Amino acid sequence: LATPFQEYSQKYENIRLERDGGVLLVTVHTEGKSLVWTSTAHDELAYCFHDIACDRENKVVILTGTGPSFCNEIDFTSFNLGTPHDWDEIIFEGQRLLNNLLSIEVPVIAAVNGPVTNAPEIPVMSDIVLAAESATFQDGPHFPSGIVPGDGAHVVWPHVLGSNRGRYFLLTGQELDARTALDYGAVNEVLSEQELLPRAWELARGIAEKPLLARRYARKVLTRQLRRVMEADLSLGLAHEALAAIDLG
Amino acid sequence: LATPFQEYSQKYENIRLERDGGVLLVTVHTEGKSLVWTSTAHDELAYCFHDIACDRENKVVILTGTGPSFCNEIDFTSFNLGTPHDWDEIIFEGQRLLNNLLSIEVPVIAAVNGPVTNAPEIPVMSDIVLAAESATFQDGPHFPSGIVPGDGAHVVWPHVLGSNRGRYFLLTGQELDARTALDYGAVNEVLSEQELLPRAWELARGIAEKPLLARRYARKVLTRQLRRVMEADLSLGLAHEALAAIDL
Amino acid sequence: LATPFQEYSQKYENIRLERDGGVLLVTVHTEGKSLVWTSTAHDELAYCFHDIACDRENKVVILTGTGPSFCNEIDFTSFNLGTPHDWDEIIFEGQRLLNNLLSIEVPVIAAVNGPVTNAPEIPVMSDIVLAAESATFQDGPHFPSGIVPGDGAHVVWPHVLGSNRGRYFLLTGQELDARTALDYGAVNEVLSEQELLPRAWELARGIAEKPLLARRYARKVLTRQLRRVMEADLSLGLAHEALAAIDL
Ligand SMILES: C[C@@H]1C(=O)C[C@@H](CC(O)O)C1(C)C
Ligand SMILES: C[C@@H]1C(=O)C[C@@H](CC(O)O)C1(C)C
Ligand SMILES: C[C@@H]1C(=O)C[C@@H](CC(O)O)C1(C)C
Ligand SMILES: [Ca+2]
Repeated sequence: LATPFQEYSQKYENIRLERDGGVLLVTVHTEGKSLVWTSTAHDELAYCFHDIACDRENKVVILTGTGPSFCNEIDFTSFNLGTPHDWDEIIFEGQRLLNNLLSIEVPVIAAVNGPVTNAPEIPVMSDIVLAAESATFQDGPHFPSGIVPGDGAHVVWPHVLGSNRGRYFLLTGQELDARTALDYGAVNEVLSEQELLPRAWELARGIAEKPLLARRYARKVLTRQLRRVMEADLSLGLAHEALAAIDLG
Repeated sequence: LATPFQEYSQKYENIRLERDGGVLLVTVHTEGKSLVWTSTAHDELAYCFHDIACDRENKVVILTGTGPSFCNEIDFTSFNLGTPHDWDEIIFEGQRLLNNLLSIEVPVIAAVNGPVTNAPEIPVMSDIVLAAESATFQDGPHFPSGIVPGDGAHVVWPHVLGSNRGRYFLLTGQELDARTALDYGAVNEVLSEQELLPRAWELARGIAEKPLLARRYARKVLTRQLRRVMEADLSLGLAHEALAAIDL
Repeated sequence: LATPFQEYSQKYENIRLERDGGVLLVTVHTEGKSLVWTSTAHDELAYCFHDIACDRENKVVILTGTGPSFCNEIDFTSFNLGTPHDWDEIIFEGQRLLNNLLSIEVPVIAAVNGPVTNAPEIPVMSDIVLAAESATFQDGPHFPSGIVPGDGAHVVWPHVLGSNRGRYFLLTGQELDARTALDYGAVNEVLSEQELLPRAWELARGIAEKPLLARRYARKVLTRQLRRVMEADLSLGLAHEALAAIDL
């Protein structure tokens, strides 16, 4: 009854999906160029993470982008931000986006190929975070645009960076370069652009060779605290964010 | 019903309060010199943080000191530490001090103008922590004086520095200089003394210009974990600290 | 009713116990050489930590190893890993090992004298962590052997290193050298091999001179968050580890 890979691999216009030897490579893109963040990309990721989670033939996941950026452009006009009922669609799919990600029960490796200023919390939620020398991280579309960082940004960044670095990062428009993200512990390795994906594949293949349950349960036992805090705080954030945003108009 | 700024701005002998365009500058001091930590200062800050939290015209808060230190002197004689009933007055206000601070629903920026050895947890609870080059941080009046660090120090330092740095900091008398505090992630920027307040103002102004509810809710959504652990552990620490102190 | 020191000090074949002025030195070893990790050493540590926790004459604890390594050799054949009932014995004692450790209500100092690749979470759960220049840390016997790091490794390493460093450390076979552990905040001081134990004793003696209840309650107020997450997550990890291991 689960959707096998042959049925969802071609379902998402902003998500290329390729699998070899059980290693699933997820590449986010807009027509083969670097991803432009939209309502569609947001909702596709939520549905796609569900499909990935429920497909037991995925042994390990690599999340990456294409071209010079991971995602450093947004189309705010693709979203409807004016009313509560419009925001409820965002809240419902925004919960699904992060919760479906956390429901994936294999290790997730991020390969951040350049700047990410929209949804940077997604790659940094990964178990292993690899960054190109050119990678940067910024919470672009929230407080710099007068929007509350209430969509999980508020959970992930204090969780990964620490309390003070996390709050400062979210309130001051801070952009972390690759080596700063490494120093702060958000990134595990900084690699040249050409080395990045080969390294992601190397690590993924080694993990995929580990015993079935050891691999799946390693992921499961390691996501406990993030799941606890996300359940405690995510919906609270989203509802406050929606209220503040509706006040704008 | 809330006390307006015109009434509370002049209420507290150790806290100067000045507000311009909704940016509230809170300057702790003893007679215009660097703050000397006392029972009065402790209790005033608790009452003052309540007034600040309840006054919606505060858009953003800057907490700072004056002179060469933020707070690096204490008068232990100003406190009554000998009996349970005396300790309950400290426990009650000590709870209010940190809970009232967390009840403020606008962003709080700390500008640490020099050494802080008493109540350093207060500035480091801020959303943005700026330090002068001369700033230092030490949990002065707890374990070095044979007193349990049970007043919220035990919550804040492991939370912000991490488990092993936090516990070591509290048990060994460690003093963090500004660049070590920066490296440990307790401080966000280290500035020259003359740039410190200008930078705090620049950040505050920028925040104050954000939309009303975005600015308020940013603070709310970001203090969840600290509020959870403070509720779980603060009163426990204070009661144990009182017991050990009375045993002296 | 509690076992005094004169009755448990000689009980354990892999744990030497010496006490001077209330400072208890716990030295893990295999016939006077560096500890080889076994089922015996694991269960002994669980019982030993209980004895130490219940003995009020322990004022401070130093945990250390001997020789070139703290513990960098394991005997997998000493363990029975094939069936659920065998795994229940490991789960039950594995819970006791870490829970008994956390139940100790005096400050715990680790003095990591060299490489630790088995049970490295034990020393890093200490309040003060001192490492020789030659110390290294690695989660040896879990994921590199195709075994889930579900025995507390999953709690401790994300807790002390942070979410991303902790997960990466457990999933990639990473070995931290002493200065990397220091930078990551898992270690507080790095010392020469000759300086290590003298520094542990220096710190322990200083702590031991603090007032009785202040010393005891300092430990108690500082272990809250670790105790909370261990209770939330330890048994979940052990049961999943057991299931995966039996599937082999
Ligand atoms: C860019 C953002 C999301 O993708 C959906 C909205 C809510 C969110 O995730 O913060 C947004 C602000 C438009
Ligand atoms: C300096 C300290 C406080 O201000 C009140 C007392 C309890 C506390 O906060 O730790 C004290 C020990 C006198
Ligand atoms: C080395 C390990 C422990 O000491 C007991 C077993 C379970 C564990 O993970 O603690 C083990 C895998 C043999
Ligand atoms: Ca660091």
